[PDB]
Amino acid sequence: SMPSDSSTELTQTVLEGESISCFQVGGEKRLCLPQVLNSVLREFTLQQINTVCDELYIYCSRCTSDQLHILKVLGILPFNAPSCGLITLTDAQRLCNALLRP
Repeated sequence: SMPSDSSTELTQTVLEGESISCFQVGGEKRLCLPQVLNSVLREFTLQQINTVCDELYIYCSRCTSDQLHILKVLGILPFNAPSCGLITLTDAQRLCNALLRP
């Protein structure tokens, strides 16, 4: 099958030596934002993370209710989680570039 055939297949991809969970949405791998923020970019404040995102025009979006629930059953998010952001692989890599290697 093609990657675009489903947006509900949880896959994993490497980011800064970290294995981040992902869905394919609108033709791009999109990473579970909480994993990127609270693990890969934990050594930077949310104020600074958001400042960089505004600067580099990082387009963050929210998971569907289907995607939210899959992330819970497959053990990535706590079941109480009301929502989850997604970041494209390409935006995650260039966000990481800006913060970890200025």
